[PDB]
Amino acid sequence: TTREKKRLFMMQRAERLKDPKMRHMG
Amino acid sequence: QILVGHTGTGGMTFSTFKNGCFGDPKGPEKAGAYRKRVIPPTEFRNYYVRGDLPLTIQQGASRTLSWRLNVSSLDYHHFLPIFFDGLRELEEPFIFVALQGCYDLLERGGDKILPTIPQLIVPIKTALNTRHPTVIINVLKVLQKLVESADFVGQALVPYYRQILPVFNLYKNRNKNIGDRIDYSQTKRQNISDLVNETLHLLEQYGGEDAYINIKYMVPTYESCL
Amino acid sequence: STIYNAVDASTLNDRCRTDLLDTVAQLGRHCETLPKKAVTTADAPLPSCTFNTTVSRSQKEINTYFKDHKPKFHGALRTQDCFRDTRDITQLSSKEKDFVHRYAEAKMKKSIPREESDDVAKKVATEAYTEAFRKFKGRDPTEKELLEVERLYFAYADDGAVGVVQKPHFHGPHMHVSICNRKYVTCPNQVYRASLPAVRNARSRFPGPIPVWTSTKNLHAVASNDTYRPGVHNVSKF
Amino acid sequence: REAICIHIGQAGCQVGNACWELFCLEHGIQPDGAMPSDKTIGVEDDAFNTFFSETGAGKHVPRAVFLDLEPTVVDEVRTGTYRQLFHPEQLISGKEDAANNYARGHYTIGKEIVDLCLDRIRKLADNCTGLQGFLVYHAVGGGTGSGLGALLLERLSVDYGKKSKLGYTVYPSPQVSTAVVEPYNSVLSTHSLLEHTDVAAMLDNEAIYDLTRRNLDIERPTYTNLNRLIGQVVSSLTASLRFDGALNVDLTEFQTNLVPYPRIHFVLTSYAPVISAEKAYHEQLSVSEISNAVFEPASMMTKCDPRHGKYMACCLMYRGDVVPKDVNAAVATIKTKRTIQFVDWSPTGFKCGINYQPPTVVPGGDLAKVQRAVCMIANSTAIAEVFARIDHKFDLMYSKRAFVHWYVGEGMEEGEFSEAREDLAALEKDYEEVGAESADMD
Amino acid sequence: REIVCVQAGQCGNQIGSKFWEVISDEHGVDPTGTYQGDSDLQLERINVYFDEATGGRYVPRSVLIDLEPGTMDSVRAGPYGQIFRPDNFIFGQSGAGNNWAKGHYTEGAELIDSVLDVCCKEAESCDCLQGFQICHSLGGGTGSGMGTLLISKLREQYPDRIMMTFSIIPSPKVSDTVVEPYNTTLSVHQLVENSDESMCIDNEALYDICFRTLKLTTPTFGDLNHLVSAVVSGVTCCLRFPGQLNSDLRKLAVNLVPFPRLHFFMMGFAPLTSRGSQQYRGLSVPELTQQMFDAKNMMQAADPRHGRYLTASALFRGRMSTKEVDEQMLNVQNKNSSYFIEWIPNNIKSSVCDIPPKGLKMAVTFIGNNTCIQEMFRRVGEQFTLMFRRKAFLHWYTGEGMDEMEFTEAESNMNDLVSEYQQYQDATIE
Ligand SMILES: Nc1nc2c(ncn2[C@@H]2O[C@H](COP(=O)(O)OP(=O)(O)OP(=O)(O)O)[C@@H](O)[C@H]2O)c(=O)[nH]1
Ligand SMILES: Nc1nc2c(ncn2[C@@H]2O[C@H](COP(=O)(O)OP(=O)(O)O)[C@@H](O)[C@H]2O)c(=O)[nH]1
Ligand SMILES: [Mg+2]
Repeated sequence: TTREKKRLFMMQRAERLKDPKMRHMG
Repeated sequence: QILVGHTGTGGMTFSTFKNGCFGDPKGPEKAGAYRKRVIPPTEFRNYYVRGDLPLTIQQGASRTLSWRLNVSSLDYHHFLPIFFDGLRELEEPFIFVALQGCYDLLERGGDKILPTIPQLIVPIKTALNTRHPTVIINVLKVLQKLVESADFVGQALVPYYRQILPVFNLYKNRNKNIGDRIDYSQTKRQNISDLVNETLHLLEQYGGEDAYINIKYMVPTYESCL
Repeated sequence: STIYNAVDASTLNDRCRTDLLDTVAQLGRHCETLPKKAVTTADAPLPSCTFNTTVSRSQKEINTYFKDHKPKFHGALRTQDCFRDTRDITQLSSKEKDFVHRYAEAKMKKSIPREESDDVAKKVATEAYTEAFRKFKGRDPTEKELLEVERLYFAYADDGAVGVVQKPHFHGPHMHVSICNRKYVTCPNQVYRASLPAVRNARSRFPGPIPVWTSTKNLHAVASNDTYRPGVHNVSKF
Repeated sequence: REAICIHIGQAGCQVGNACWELFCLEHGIQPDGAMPSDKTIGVEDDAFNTFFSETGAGKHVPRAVFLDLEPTVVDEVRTGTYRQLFHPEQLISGKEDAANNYARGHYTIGKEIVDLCLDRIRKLADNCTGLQGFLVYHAVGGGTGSGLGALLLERLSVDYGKKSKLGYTVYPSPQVSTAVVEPYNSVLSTHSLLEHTDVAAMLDNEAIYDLTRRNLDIERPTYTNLNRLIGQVVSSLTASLRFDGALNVDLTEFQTNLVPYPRIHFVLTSYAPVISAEKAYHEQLSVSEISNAVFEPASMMTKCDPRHGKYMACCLMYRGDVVPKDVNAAVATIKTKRTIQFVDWSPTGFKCGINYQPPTVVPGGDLAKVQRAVCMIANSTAIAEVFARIDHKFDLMYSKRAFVHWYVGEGMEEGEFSEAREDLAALEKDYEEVGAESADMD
Repeated sequence: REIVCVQAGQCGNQIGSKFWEVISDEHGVDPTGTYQGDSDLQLERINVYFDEATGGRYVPRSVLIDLEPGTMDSVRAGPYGQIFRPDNFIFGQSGAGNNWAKGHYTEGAELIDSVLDVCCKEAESCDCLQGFQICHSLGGGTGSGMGTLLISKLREQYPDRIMMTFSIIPSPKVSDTVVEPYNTTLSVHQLVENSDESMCIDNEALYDICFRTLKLTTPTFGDLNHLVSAVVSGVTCCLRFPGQLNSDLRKLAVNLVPFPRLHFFMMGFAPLTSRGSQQYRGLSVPELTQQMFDAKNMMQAADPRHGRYLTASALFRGRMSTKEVDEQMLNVQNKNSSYFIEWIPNNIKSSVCDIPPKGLKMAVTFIGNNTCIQEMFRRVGEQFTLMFRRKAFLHWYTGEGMDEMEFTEAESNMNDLVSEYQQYQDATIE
């Protein structure tokens, strides 16, 4: 389903960008 | 339109500024049934220009027709339908010849009118459908002359009421309401409704026993003459 | 929809319609009277390739009213002074002029006579100072002791006496604290005319740790700390 | 939501091989046209529609035509690994080349092949529901690329009308050269590109060779490296139509923001994190550093120095994990710089775009894998210097009519040389005049 | 007393999504539409924002409009997206291209009739209709053009109701688009004639709120849209809950607008504080009032200190004494007397409502009519004059069909608005 994949991608992106160092230079 | 400044109602809202249908408010289009329509070309014109009609116009002092032979001996099957076809002409001299020939043939036809009744239904039907008052008057007068022409003619027209009577209903009740004033249209017999009523009465009188039921079936607002 | 159509289609009576339309017209006229900024116009010597076109681009194209009421109250308190009116804030104060004269005298290593002025305020202040000095000490003040007039601020009392303001107040709004707190725009302790000081814009800097400020030349350009400081010169009255 | 690619001649077909290799690997389509279930998780769906259409059996086929006059590069495609991906009608080939003559391609030979090309493009355009432009790849140095590219752009401009046409064009480099007649073909090409293109992107092979020697660590580069860099740039610009993002950019808003006057449509292009895997562990790659990179002339893919002119508009495309506040801080720092100048009539000089899909890595590639990248297209008066260098070589050759008899024999009037040279001179003067600050009252 | 909301374009659709999340939370509506609340006070005014469909569920009276469906697929994918009525999403097939003329004349007129049909169907269903509420950006393309087109048509069809707009306008410092000045100037020209009350927001002011006051480490557009959703949901609180001194949108308009053109207002919401700092300072009516007038807490770049307040309004939510509200608002009027227009004896209206926003015991929202808004319009007009004198990008608009006279009319109307604010901003001793 498209909605499930979009929600999953957004959740993983939010998990990645939570660390400021990783947002800067990951 | 370009919106000009210092004219809008901005910041000015007031309770006093107050200013389920499957069709447009204007309603359906006027698909008129009384409108005139084009008259189809007739074979009377061709038979007159070719010269197959055994007749001539004698000028003398007034317009009459003379026949090169007695009309009791012509073939009515060939000639009677084509004169009825010319009843829907308008311009001269076709209309004069058509009416005079119809009257002369019906006047002294004899006992040979009866077999030709089934063949006259198509010109009668196609002349009345044109919604032109002059041809309607002419057809009604010819019909009145035809019913009284000979014996058993009226009884033969009863099964054909479904092809003649539809136009009769249109002008049945369209007479004039002038109150006290007298009517000058009676002298020349130019009133459609009076002709329609009197023709219906003639059709009933000569029709036999089953005339009234058929006319009532085709004209709903009818009353028995006898 | 225009205002005229709405007024004509409304349910108001005629008189109210006329009043509303007249109010709108008067507001429009008063707006026309105001100072404004001129509407921009395109330049005359503009180069080519602005009126030209291209085949693809050509294919794409489809082708009075506000009356003044100033009510006055009997016995209202005095809120003006002659001494306050004479002084101005953009120029040098009298004490600054005194220091300039003393600096010149020290530099030139000799006494320099002071300029003589015909201001009536100076004469009134000198007369009051001489009277006070004669009351305190039997002598009349000397020329050296009369230099004290320049260093002091003078004012009139309510009854017409001449005095000295010991502790002047700020010419902007300030606080007098008592059983209750109050703001005074003007107070008799003020020396200069009352005015509202200019302030710096709160949103001058970028929303972030980067050093970007708004430019001093226009309202949209930006600047940084390269060869000048843009944050100190963003003060404006409006 | 769809775009059709037209590849002409040798450079355009070879760049097409790299482009379609990348678009297949990025969407997950196998060389036989299938999409296995486990290669799709990781990216969303319908995204292929911009470049591929599926058959009722689920095979994918791409929206492209490959055009050449010699039967050689397309025979390599026909016999290579992707033979089954393309429909055989899309690979169109003639019998013989235009022999470096623009006149031979335009008048004599391209006129025979052009109607088959238009019929194939029509067959593609009938299978679309939201076509929003044509992308064209060609070189103006060769005969068929110049002549057939011009003839096809004229016919396309008459038949489709309003549809947008964006061109990626390789002009002859200022001192590296491959053929003697390059100036004549480039001059004759520029009139058609001026009239029949909405935005023109500039490339120079000498710039991509410098970029591959200095930034990448390749001592002996070849055309496949340059073509892979071009493919990455086109993928970055078209990513805004294909993947989710914070600030999307449709091609019409790009055209609206980048072109101030209808003839001033020639733009410079650059790409920031061109870097090798060995260099990648010594350096961080923040948004502000790559934004600073796209404005250095060592980053440009065209041999021009923007310090000799003024910028009119910039369009910055960011892809990957980026947050708008970092883009705003970077653009404000660039705007602060004193060696970057904008014309005073363009106060709001920047357009931004932000997309979440990071750039794809190709197995044999030389770029490192990175989480974010920025690509810039900008309009600047500095481009006038490239034309001036082409014009000097044209003037040197034309002073003695060095080769004109070839062009005149194949059907061209001698007058067209003088006409084309005067039109390019007027375009150079337009870029000189448009960049002059303000106006005087007298 | 029912409100109809309209959200246009991507910014409008995103703010609308956050607003409907906040409103659904306050009335205890499950994302399936089922009522799961815990007090009768929630049900008695649920009609104000929701219509009731049969078997318990509630659906929100909102119209979603955009020119490209990307945002609609995003809102349908959102956490509360299912609640929206499927027939209420209207969309086209190609974007606005950031062009005002494209959004207003060519693709606008094709869809506008379907939007007016849906808005009329929604309006005629209410037993008593209150004003409309519209969210859109002025710098965009479909937001500006179709928002102002729809505002004009609804003002023609419902002239006796209230028209209220919340609008975001491009920063001179943090812009995403080059042609922003034209779209902004034409939109302000349309609003000053069409609107009854207009609120303006700078993204720069919300970023300064987040960074200085909230100390957020990595802010996102969702936070910006929450600040906007908080003020919009706060203004209507007295319409839908009991209180000691009720207030209404029409009552706000009657007390705030002295003359019909001066209807542009500033907004603020007081209880803002970072999770680390909140343990060090308790909330109280003096603290909310002091933050409420602090320019750090105002959502525009123009500063009140460069102008004067004609009128202001404060709406308080929570259980509190009327004496503290009255004496605090008197103290603020007395202490800053130079910033209040002297020919109006008292400039502030107060209102008190018993039910606070969820998670706060008390809150206040501030609406202010201040002449410093003239600085924002002057800055936009300056950038327009730089671009217009040189014909910088006019061929796009002229190719769509615009007359240059439209540009000169819009410039003249904004210049007269700036002049009217400027006369009242400065003192006149005479
Ligand atoms: N970047 C790049 N440049 C190329 C490539 N192939 C050729 N060129 C350059 O383009 C110019 C030659 O143009 P061609 O494409 O060979 O000309 P053509 O289109 O084949 O025209 P004909 O020779 O008449 O068939 C030279 O400057 C080459 O350096 C390529 O694959 N990549
Ligand atoms: N606060 C806020 N601003 C937004 C949002 N989306 C876009 N913007 C801003 O609005 C402007 C773009 O306008 P846009 O909404 O795209 O116009 P449209 O294309 O007509 O809908 C830029 O300044 C964006 O930063 C959002 O969700 N919240
Ligand atoms: Mg070749």
